Amino acid sequence: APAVDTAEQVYISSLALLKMLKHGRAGVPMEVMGLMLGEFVDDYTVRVIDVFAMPQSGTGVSVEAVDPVFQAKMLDMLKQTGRPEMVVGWYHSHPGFGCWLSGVDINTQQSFEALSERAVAVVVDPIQSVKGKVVIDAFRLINANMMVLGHEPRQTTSNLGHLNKPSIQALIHGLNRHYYSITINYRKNELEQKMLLNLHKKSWMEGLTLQDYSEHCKHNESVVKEMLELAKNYNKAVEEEDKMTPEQLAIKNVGKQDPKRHLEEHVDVLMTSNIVQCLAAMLDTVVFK
Amino acid sequence: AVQKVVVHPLVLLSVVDHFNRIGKVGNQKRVVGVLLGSWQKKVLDVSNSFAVPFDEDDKDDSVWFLDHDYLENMYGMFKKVNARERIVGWYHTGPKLHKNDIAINELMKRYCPNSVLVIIDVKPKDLGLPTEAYISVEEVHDDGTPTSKTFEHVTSEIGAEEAEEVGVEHLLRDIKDTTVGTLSQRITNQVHGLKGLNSKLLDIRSYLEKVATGKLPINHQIIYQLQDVFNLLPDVSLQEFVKAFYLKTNDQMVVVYLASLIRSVVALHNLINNKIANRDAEKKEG
Amino acid sequence: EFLHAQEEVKRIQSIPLVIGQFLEAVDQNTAIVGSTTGSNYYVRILSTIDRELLKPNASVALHKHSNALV
Amino acid sequence: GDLVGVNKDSYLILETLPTEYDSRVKAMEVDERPTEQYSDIGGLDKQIQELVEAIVLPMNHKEKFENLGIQPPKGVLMYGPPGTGKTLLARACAAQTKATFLKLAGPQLVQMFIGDGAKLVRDAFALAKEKAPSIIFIDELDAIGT
Amino acid sequence: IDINDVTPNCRVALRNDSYTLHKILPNKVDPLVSLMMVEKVPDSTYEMIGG
Ligand SMILES: Nc1ncnc2c1ncn2[C@@H]1O[C@H](COP(=O)(O)OP(=O)(O)OP(=O)(O)O)[C@@H](O)[C@H]1O
Ligand SMILES: [Mg+2]
Ligand SMILES: [Zn+2]
Repeated sequence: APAVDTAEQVYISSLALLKMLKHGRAGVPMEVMGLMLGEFVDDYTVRVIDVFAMPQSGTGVSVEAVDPVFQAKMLDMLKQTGRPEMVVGWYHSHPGFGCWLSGVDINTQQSFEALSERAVAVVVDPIQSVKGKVVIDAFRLINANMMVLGHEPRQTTSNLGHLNKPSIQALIHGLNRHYYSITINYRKNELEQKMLLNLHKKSWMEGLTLQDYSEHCKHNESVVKEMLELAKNYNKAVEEEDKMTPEQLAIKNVGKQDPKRHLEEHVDVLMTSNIVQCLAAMLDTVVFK
Repeated sequence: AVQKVVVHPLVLLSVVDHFNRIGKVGNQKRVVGVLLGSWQKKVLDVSNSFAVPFDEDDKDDSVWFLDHDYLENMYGMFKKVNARERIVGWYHTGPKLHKNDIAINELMKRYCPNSVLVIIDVKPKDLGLPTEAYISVEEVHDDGTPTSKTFEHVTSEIGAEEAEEVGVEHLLRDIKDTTVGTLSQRITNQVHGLKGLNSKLLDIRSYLEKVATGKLPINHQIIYQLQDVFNLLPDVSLQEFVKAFYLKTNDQMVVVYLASLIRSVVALHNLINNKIANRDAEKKEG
Repeated sequence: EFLHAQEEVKRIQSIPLVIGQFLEAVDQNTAIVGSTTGSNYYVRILSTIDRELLKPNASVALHKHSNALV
Repeated sequence: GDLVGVNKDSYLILETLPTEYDSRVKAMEVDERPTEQYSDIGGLDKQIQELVEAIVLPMNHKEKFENLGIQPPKGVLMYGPPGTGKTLLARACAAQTKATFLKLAGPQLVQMFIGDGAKLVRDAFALAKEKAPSIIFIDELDAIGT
Repeated sequence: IDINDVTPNCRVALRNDSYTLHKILPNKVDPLVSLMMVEKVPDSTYEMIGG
């Protein structure tokens, strides 16, 4: 009895994640879908390299949405460019709903699984995955005939609880009962991170620009005024030094206030801004004549 | 004219994929593709791309083939997937332009008149900005010189729309620098700037040497612009500025001094509070 | 990590943000704010937020999806 | 004002939806004016002749009405203590003057379904424009006249 | 949670998705009938009340 060891990973290339997130936000009010191109490198790893959007259609995210003419032609044309990958799965967004598969989605997944027993299905909520977090869980139908044996039929391994724990907002929509998640791991490699690092990279000119002194003097004057009032409290807070259980005094007056947090916290800002500005000032005086 | 060609992160991450697709087996030079994107007032937005079978020969530098039907059919599919994209130019990862660029650009002019070619130096990972955007202009060169095709330059800048931005930020998530900067990173921002300004000035010197040694044609234009930069220098030695610099340097030191003192009194107060803490616990142990 | 951590927390106060009224307080780092949506929600309180500006009518902002006082 | 069909998610107008004045609206075109012949309404004569001056006559002999310049008042409110028979002479001008008589009693124009009576109103005049000389009669106008 | 603590008219909090009770929460007093509770004692003392 073959089994998807929990160690099994669905490798998502740096390309796919941007393209899958892009498609999801493209039609965010509605639901988008497309086939994912990859290889079943072995039992314990389902590698997805590229994804190509299957055009939005009124059916929604269902078997019917998979236009055989569009897919047969697109695959044929991607084979010439140098991407002879096989259809490894399908993905569809879920405008804010979560990372779960509904009844209709399950029927799709069962279809894809018909062609290969490892066709992984993913989600990609473009509304929740709005910050550093990317809500994209992979899923493979756990055939209902394996209720006699162990669901999530894993074997020797120990990465089942790692990288995630069963999310509650999904466990309710059928997990370890009809669909199980597969650990998602991104195959970012050098020569791809470096090109993405340019997204917010500054430039040579930056770092030598001296800020502007009119708002710098105002800023220096502003912060020094604010720190001054914070010293007044520091004097009152210390000069009080009330000893009625001072260890308890230091814990009954914690509100992110005078003593230190609004203290030198500003010193670092004030001193970092000046030192960098000054050093820029003197470097320019040397470099530029 | 196109003021800017903002290349989204996804394109340079598909081109990298496109270079790897082929170079891995069919070792070859630049990989050519089509660049889709939405227009703006004047800033062309590059939002996606795809590959086009392109084969070239080092002989005659005009035995090439950029497939037409593949370009036509591909876009036929993509306008179905997303309709805000129109063909807007091409990309090739060969760092140095070829003699075939003009002729091929004329082709892509058949699909978008204001076609901009964006050279993505996929192989290099260096000072930065791995995109260089070019247009096609045919002018009489005002100043009495032969006419020709030539590629004019258009300012390139790499930006990100919201969706790709979220993916990219997580995609690094292991080498991203703190946005606050802090003293450590701010200073490195300047050793980095000095290295560039030298590097840019050294490219200028080599070219000036080339024109000086004749190996290159005196542009007669942009050549004196470099002369413009050479007059825009500050001349700091001026007394009236020398006084005004010490005042602001002195204006700041009195703030770093006040900053320094506060951090010192806080330091001593923290040792006195701590000296009491361990001592009091010292006696209290008995 | 600390600077990333603060930045990541600072990301929680990103825009968009639903608006709700600070009905009451249950304890430190928690709240009973009631969203403008029409439903009252038991949410969490961001530490950086000041428990002195949470007056029991305050029109505080709640995270759109996670719906937590931010 | 057009009632179009739009996508439940995108909210893009897909298809203009025909009105056809629903079915109720055309139902209020009762053709069985009970024949409240002015021999059946009594005592209210000067009232009877007066409406025949502002209706029937204005609608029937409009050619002379056009030359005179005497614009015939489009409406006439029927006020008076209950039991005077206002709905009755109304039929009298309704029946013994022909016309279509789309009676739209105000009480019916109170529907808890948002934007229905208003649609019933604009349509009623819309249903009114389609047909030949008629009278749009609204009884108990207090129901929406409040 | 011990069910003995769930008296009628409590203000338990229910989880976001599975609707399970997981806290009793402070009891609900109308927003206007709660400002009526003196939180700040005034500053008029008996020694200022003569006669
Ligand atoms: N002039 C009349 N001759 C004969 N019957 C009359 C006359 N006026 C009213 N009636 C009778 O009075 C009754 C009331 O009908 P109708 O609805 O017309 O009264 P109404 O005064 O219009 O009522 P309301 O003003 O409360 O709507 C009917 O039986 C009607 O025939
Ligand atoms: Mg009546
Ligand atoms: Zn779905």
